[PDB]
Amino acid sequence: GKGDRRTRRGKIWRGTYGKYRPRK
Amino acid sequence: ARRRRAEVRQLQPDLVYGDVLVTAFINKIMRDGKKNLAARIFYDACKIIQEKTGQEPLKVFKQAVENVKPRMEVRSRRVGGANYQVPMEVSPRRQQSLALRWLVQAANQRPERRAAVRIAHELMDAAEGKGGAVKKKEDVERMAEANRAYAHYRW
Amino acid sequence: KIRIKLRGFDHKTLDASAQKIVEAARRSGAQVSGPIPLPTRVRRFTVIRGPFKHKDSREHFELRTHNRLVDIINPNRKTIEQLMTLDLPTGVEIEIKT
Amino acid sequence: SLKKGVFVDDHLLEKVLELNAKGEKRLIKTWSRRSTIVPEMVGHTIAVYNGKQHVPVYITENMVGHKLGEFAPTRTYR
Amino acid sequence: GNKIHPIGFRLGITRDWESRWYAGKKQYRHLLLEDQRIRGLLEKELYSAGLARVDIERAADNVAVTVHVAKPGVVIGRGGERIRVLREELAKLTGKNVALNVQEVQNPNLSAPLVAQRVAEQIERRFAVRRAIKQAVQRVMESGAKGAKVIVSGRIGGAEQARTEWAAQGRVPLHTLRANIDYGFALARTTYGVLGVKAYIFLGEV
Amino acid sequence: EQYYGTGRRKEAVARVFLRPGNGKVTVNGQDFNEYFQGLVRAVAALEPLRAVDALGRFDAYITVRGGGKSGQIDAIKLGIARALVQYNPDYRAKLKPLGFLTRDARVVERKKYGKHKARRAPQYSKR
Amino acid sequence: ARKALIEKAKRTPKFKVRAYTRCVRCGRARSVYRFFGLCRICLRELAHKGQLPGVRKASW
RNA sequence: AGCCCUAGCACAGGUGCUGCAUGGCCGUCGUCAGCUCGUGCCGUGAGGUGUUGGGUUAAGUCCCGCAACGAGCGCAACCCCCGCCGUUAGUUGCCAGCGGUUCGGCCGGGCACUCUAACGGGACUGCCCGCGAAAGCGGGAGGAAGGAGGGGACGACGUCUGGUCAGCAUGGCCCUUACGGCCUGGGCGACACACGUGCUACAAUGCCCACUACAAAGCGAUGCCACCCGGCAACGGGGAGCUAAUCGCAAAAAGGUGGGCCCAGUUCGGAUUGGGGUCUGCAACCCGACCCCAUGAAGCCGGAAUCGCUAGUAAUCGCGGAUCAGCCAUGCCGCGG
Repeated sequence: GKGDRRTRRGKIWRGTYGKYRPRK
Repeated sequence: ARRRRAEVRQLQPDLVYGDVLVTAFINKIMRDGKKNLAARIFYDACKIIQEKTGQEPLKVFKQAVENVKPRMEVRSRRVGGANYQVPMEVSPRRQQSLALRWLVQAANQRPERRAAVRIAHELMDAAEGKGGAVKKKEDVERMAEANRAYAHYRW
Repeated sequence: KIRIKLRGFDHKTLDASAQKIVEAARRSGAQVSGPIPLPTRVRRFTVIRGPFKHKDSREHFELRTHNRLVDIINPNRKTIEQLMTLDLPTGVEIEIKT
Repeated sequence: SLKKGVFVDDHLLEKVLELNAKGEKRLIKTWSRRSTIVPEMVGHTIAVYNGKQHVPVYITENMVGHKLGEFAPTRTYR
Repeated sequence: GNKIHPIGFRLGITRDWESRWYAGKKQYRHLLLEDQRIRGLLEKELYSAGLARVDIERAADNVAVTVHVAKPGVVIGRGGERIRVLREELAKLTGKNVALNVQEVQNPNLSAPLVAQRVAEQIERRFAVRRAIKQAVQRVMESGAKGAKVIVSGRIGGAEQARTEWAAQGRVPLHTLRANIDYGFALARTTYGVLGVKAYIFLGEV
Repeated sequence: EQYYGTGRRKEAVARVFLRPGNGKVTVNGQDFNEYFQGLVRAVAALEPLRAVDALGRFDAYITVRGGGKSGQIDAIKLGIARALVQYNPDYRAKLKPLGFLTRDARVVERKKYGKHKARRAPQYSKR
Repeated sequence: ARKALIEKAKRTPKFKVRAYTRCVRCGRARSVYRFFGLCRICLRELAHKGQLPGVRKASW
């Protein structure tokens, strides 16, 4: 989870944004 | 506990069967402070007790426990020689702690892939009396007796 | 209606020196929208107590910026009497706005 | 990894370019390992500082993309 | 290796800051540096006066600088002479025109930084450390104090081994907040290394 | 026509307005079971009523802010009690045995320096 | 080399970046709060004197 | 005259050595219930008594006793945070109470309530029963809170010749066309190995996608960036708002509901590597983080050992800040679910 950058939770944790976690 | 005798923490009764014992069991199931999913499992297991047997899930559960409470166990004690296991009678608080504990542990060893099922079958299996929860119970009663030679210490 | 703001590190000499803008615009003036306290903004400082390696054992400092708000609803110069130059702050700041 | 320019030391090309108008020099030597290699500025032989000395590296095509310090390693015993 | 600053402890009660100027979050850094360089200047070229505290207030180019001393006359001269140079010497580098109050101390044997400062002076004069301590406390205990304490660090009497000789009478309750304990700390740049002088004077309550 | 109390619990606060009638309960422009939807312990919040037999012969408009759901539930639970005794001050000497009238002081205790987490201490190693 | 370095911490540097903070009274490179230009050390020092306005001993 | 430039002279400089020459500040036993003094009394004397004893306490806390009677540095208390209540105050908060609502607390209207923050009230062993000579221990009501209600700040005489000359200060000793100084590169980032502290995991009480105000501290006008458009995204155009209870970082995540995966080294886990990019910066080879595609490792809960924690604690899930262009933060300091 928290270490796959291509998951939403991997992004949340990393604190970043993108395809797998876009900001609305 | 060098000072006092520790007031046993009193539990907020159940939101359904209004039973303190139930909640206790729900807590032992809970993982990382997720009481919601905890109680979902226990209740959604009470549902499996119905669809399979006539009896009320509570009186299943309740009497399922009483079959997993041990009456005797062994506590170690060394001396000026070696370590020996004196069989000790088991106090009412510890009985409940242990049965409920054992229940869940026993459950999560079972094969069926869904928490609610396992809790149910195990409860059910232990009401009948054939549970692997009840093995960990007969094993201690048997692990005393085997040391019956030493029940002249007792402290 | 007139807007003045008052910041300050000192909590006592604000409610005091802005109950001075209460009275000196109450005596010589009229109706008041009283002293209302905006929340405070605390700047924390956490520092290890030692000159050298002692990563535990630290001390704790804050810099709390209390904020107090005061407005009054009679823009007359029979109020800017004391509110001309009649001063007992010391390290309070003032924001006279429209 | 950049995209507006290629950020190569200007004092390097001046040597190179004005060495590229009939210029054959091999004693060319630099401390500009930070600077990207550039199109077909091949043939030359830039000695690069590794922090201790200069390294006679001959430049081919294929390595056009890379930077100069990728050929003057800075340590010993790998 | 324990024990807090008895002053730092009290700020907010018992003791108030020696800088009562509000500022903001990119000026504070500067009105700090000035504020300080001020006291680095005073304390060097005003030592002889005998300065305890150096209050300072600000409000866009009016600066309070209320210098408390036991012998004010040495900041002045006879009429103006010196203080006239110093209100200049302040504004000299400080691009702002300064004010400059002056205060006296009704008792310099209740001024911890002085009591400590005097004790130090004795020490570069090769004095009897044990006595100096016991005197200092005695003076301060007779200037009407409720309790008082003095510490020296070490190399006492030019010795090879660092020591720590101390003395106190009456209450010096560093653990009560309503204590009002002047604290003061002097050095002592001797021929063989530094010494360190803490001074404590306790006054009262509610 | 109207009775009221303030419920709080763990940085979570509840304006609780009681009325007699029907059985409906509003929370923040939502029905109860849409806000506390599929959260088992919600029904606890109304055990004050179930004690005194006020049951659902009351309506309640409740706004609430601060905390997370299960704090609010205990907060509401406190408002319901602090309101209905402000309807009948004789409705006290029966809510004492259940103690539905106590703020519940328990809150996040402070993280301390040199720990990790308040009590959780960092890991020893000896050698 | 602390001195030639404290009088280079002030110089306007070739290239913006090479700029760094410093204790004003330490000449200290590390842990220098922007708000004060002070090392964490020389800071606990002043805050205790009282020469740091409104800075209190934080307790909660 | 001031000030700058060359040759000279005093002197600068040194993160060079000495923490066993030191100041200062920290760590440590240990928040442990202790360490002492004055006068008297005892002893040739070092010393003792006091402070031993019984009851009691978290406590040398009190009580009762006693050749002692008191006192200081300690303990506790005076301070801060959190709980309940009350005044003061209304560009944050609502029909709770009524009219318009482009149904957004948005417009008058209003501070009752929530909140923001100043000052107060409140708990003391006060009251009833029980044992006790007492202090006090077991209960019981009243009360938001009951016996230290919970959490801080606070660290006695002193020990470790503890740490630190590399924060600073300082005795001494040592270099003074170099043990000083400036730059450009390189190094502190090496890698057969070994341990500490952590992080992410080994999955079904689980992972993935979709949709859904639970809102409790902080930061931001050479910055936070709404909202637009381009872009799979990083990010780049454009541009509103707020010196900020008003605008922005803001999505809180665990959760609830829907669908999907069906026990598999897997839709578990994301290491390694190929490639193509974005951004900050003079400059990312050594040595930056971020996006996207491809690659997908070891890992199926861990020997002998051994760590933390007693309640809003442990466990678990996000959140912010300090340093800071950027970031190797999984660290540290805090916050709440």
